[PDB]
Amino acid sequence: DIQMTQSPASLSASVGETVTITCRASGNIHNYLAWYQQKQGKSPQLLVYNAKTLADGVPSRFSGSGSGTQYSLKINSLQPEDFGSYYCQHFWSTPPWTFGGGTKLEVKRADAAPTVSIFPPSSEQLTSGGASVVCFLNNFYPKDINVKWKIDGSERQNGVLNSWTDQDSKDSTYSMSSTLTLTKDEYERHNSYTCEATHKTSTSPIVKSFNRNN
Amino acid sequence: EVQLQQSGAELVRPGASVKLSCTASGFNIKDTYIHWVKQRPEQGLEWIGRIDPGDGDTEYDPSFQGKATITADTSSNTAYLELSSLTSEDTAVYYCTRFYDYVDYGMDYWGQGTSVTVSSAKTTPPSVYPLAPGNSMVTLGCLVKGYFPEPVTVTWNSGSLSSGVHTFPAVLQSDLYTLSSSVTVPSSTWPSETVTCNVAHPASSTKVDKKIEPR
Amino acid sequence: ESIVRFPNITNLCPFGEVFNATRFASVYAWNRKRISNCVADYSVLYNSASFSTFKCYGVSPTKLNDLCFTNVYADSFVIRGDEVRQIAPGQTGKIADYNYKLPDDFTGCVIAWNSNNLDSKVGGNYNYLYRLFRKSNLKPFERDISTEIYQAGSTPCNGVEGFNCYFPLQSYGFQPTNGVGYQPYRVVVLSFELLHAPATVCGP
Ligand SMILES: *[C@@H]1O[C@H](CO)[C@@H](O[C@@H]2O[C@H](CO)[C@@H](O)[C@H](O)[C@H]2NC(C)=O)[C@H](O)[C@H]1NC(C)=O
Ligand SMILES: *[C@@H]1O[C@H](CO)[C@@H](O)[C@H](O)[C@H]1NC(C)=O
Repeated sequence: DIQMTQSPASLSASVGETVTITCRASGNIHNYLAWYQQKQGKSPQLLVYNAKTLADGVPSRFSGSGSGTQYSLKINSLQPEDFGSYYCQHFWSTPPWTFGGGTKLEVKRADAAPTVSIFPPSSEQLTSGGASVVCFLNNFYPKDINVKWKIDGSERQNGVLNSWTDQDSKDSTYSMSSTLTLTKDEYERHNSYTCEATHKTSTSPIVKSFNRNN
Repeated sequence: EVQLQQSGAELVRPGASVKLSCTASGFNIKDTYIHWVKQRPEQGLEWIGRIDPGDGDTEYDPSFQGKATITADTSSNTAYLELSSLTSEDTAVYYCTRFYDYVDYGMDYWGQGTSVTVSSAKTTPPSVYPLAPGNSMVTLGCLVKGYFPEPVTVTWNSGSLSSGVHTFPAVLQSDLYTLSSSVTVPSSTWPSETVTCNVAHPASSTKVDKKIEPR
Repeated sequence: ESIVRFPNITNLCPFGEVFNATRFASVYAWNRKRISNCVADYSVLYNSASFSTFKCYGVSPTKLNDLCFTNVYADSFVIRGDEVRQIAPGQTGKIADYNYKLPDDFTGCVIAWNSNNLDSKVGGNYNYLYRLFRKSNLKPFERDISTEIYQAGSTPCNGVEGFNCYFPLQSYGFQPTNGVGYQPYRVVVLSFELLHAPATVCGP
């Protein structure tokens, strides 16, 4: 049996740039190697076979090389349709025909600070006995970001859930929501609710708050 | 053209079994080998096994022996994957593909995938709450809380507001899903004009319109 | 040492599974078997006398029983007798062009025998097919199993056979009274692979 690993796990690159991704087999697979591209929500498509031969209908900006245990897929002059995930698979000897873990290729763009918005619980939710406080961190880049909640000035970690979008198809930014879920009674025991976003674009957090007393 | 048409999404309880299908057109499955591949959410591809429909012979990855049973019906040009004793680790997209092991260049044709979700949760409609603020464009939102199964869809003004919309992926909270959607509009647009989020949860036959009103 | 309880399992290659198989493939959907981890005694084949064709390319029979290879592949199918000549490097014809194509630098053996007793029927054997129409020639060792309707005119076929719209496979329809060149022949192509890898197929 042969185990397959890929590097890097994820990579960001600009349109027009050239990138190289790597596949490593645990033993010599003698060029019996295929590469696939997978776009979000679609099935994989074959790109390269026998390590270096392009499949029908694949642009020549893709090139495969390598030998033995180490193989490379190079993409020259990246185009928007190239962003997605890439997988390798070996066909050496006998099944299993194992796949690598994948490499996700994302778009690199200029850094951008988040636009932060905070929202108190709706009266409708409070009438039902609950209270969710929501913070949107929209249209930032790169994807790494930290959010801190403070209630009456004290940090709150429990009850917080975060969700990131995939990269936006228009401006290549990310967005994230952070939700603090409380009971109505707990919400009504405190006054000021704050979300603080820290992002590589500044050492100072972006802070948004409201006071339940108005 | 070659097509591999897979059966639809399945939602099943732990311990149950499910049988997925792949119907080929453009070639006869008896003339090749049909393979199945698993892809767990946000995870990689895993080869399950294959069948030779011409004589019934199968091969499996050892980790799927017993869990997976591949069969074929050449008369209807259909291959099947039966998964038994289901657990949450079996939640995944399953793909069928064609590959004649020692001849073909790679797995050239794939089905569209079939989503299998294994869960003991019950179908539950969402609660839908407005997100209104307590210089600049204005950001509004909708909180869609406590539903099962996925998915929900969110639009704004029935699609009239398409730019500046972000819908966040659902997350599990208390073993139900929650998501939110945001829309950013000019301050001259809201609240002068109505802004409504339109939420659909087809699994519960739920359609909710929620107008975002100023606080 | 002589261990019987757990013996050495690496024995003569199972050529019988290939040559003496009851079912043989159609040439358009030709069968491949990988032969590995065995001793290739080719003299069971060499001096068999039951073959009509035994042609070797880049290798010599009687020398096959020596030396090692990484793997051997055995392709098998049925064609008519007058088409066996097309199973050779550099040939042309419906079989070489649209069904089974050997590379120019082929190293291996092409073996055939008349199978009229097994593969013909009074009412015609309709199980063996070949591809009659294709938009281009096959590359070496390419295998086309498409059943798409071939557009032979200016009118589209939309998946239905009709005028100028042909199902691409045709039956041989072998009958036992056919002349020898129209009789069915079973064919086995042994291709020898040599990589910079451990040899698994060696002679005695
Ligand atoms: C089992 O028997 C096989 C065949 O005799 C052995 O493999 C051969 O080993 C000799 C050296 O002893 C080589 O010269 C041959 O080329 C080998 N042939 C093949 C096809 O591998 C094998 O070593 C034996 N195994 C054991 C454990 O004794
Ligand atoms: C095929 O079978 C015949 C007898 O029916 C036998 O003589 C011959 O050796 C067999 N061929 C192989 C390759 O085993």
